[PDB]
Amino acid sequence: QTPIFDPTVHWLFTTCGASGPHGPTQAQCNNAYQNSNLSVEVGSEGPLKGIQIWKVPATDTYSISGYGAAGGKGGKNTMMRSHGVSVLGIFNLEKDDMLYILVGQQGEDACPSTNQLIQKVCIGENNVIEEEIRVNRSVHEWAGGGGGGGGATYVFKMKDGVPVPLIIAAGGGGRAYGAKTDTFHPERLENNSSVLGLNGNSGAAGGGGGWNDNTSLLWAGKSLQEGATGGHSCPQAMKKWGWETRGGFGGGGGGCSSGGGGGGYIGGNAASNNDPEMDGEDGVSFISPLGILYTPALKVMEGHGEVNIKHYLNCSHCEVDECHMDPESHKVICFCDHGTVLAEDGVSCIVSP
Repeated sequence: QTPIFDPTVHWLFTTCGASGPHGPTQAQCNNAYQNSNLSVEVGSEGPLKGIQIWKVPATDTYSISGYGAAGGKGGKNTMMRSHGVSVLGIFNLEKDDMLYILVGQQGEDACPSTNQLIQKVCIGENNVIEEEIRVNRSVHEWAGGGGGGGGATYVFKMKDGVPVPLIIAAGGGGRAYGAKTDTFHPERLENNSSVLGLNGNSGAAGGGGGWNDNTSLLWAGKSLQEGATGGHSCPQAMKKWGWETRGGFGGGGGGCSSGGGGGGYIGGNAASNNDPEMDGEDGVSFISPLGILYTPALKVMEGHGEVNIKHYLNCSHCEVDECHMDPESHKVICFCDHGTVLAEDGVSCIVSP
């Protein structure tokens, strides 16, 4: 269809079959991308633990669609999880640059559970937690039942020892034990790199992980540069009956009786107290001014999350492809052939001297 670059070229970075707070292994990703056009190295160690590493084969324009993961379900099965946010932008990728793609994974669900007492709470036979809510208007002892927030997807590269974020798609927040929202949190999108990507507010439930921060709370979702491993349940949930509902990989915040905050460039706020009806807030996404925003941040991801990097060249006079991209003004020239630049007059591409 297109003479120059073929828009059928697409790599699909998935969770490699993995789910919960721990990132994919090398063996999982080798089976996942078995006989595909995609080949990656998964980090076993450091902040790169669970992060897939893909090399750009040649300097060319590729559109990166990141899909952050959905939050976990709470102690109420009727309540729908907050679906993960996607960011579609068209970027110029440089030869030999290693792109680090962390696919954010769905947050762990609270109900059903293998524990006897907790399973009665999950089927609604035993509302011992509602009994505590009645006397205190908050949960202090019977903590648990909030699903951990969904982990965000971080797609970046390394340049001169500095990680440069390209596409970060936010994860949706987990549902509380007393999950009572009918409206999910509007898709949050950043496009300015000067805005520090810190974690979300963490109270009793853990807030989402950001780009870079220092997580002190065991239940709070860790940032990208801390490995972005999803935070644990609140200490009371872990103590009482061991109800561990961690956030998903990619900065998923941990669940208490309140829902965990979803990951992002900036993490999503979880509840300030252990209010069992405070559902976790979604994270903030990101897109670098290095690329052209194809479409605003959109909730599309139902569960585990993913990334699709494809060749899409969006030109008003050639919309799927069939044009070249001038990186400096971030403008596409639909006339430019091999070894030509547009004329300085605004008239057609002449042979570049």
